[PDB]
Parts: sequence; structure tokens; C-alpha cells
Amino acid sequence: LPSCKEDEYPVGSECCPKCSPGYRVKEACGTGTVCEPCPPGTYIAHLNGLSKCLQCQMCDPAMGLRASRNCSRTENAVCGCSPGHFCIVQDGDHCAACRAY
Repeated sequence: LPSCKEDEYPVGSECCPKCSPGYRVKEACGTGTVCEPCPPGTYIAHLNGLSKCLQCQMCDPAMGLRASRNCSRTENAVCGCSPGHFCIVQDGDHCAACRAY
């Protein structure tokens, strides 16, 4: 009847622990869950009840964008502007669009 805790997600009639950041679900609990590392070029930054990780953002310099932070398992890559450009469309720290000076 009561909800799973935050570290938990629902499986069948059970409430099973989530995988730590950088990990995807290998097999559900039944015992807790057995979490296994994100594959290369993917990540997850929060606790995870998924069997998939998130694809990393990449930075295409043919659009005047350069990686300001690299993609790890616990954090996504963040894009910045390549020289000669300034950012015109943002999402916090990630620049999604550049204009030439």
C-alpha cells in the first residue's frame, strides 16, 4: 500500500532500491537491486531505476561550440562557444546556439 522510498522504485509487489548515479539497473531486487556502471558515452546524474543510461551531449565545433565540461558517468558534458562566437541560446550553463561576431 505505501509508496516506495526515494532511494526506491516499484517492482511487482516490492519496493526496490535505485542504482547510484553513474549506474543502470542490471537485475531488479529479490536482497536489493544490483546496479551496474553506465556504458561509455552515456551517463546518469541522479539515482536510477532505469535499465538505460542517458546519452551524453557532444560538442560540434562546426557550429562554433566546444566542450566546456566533459561527459563523465555522474555528469553530462556542457557546451561552450568556440572563439569568434557568442552564445545566443542557453540552458543554464550549456550554450545550444552560437552567433559569429
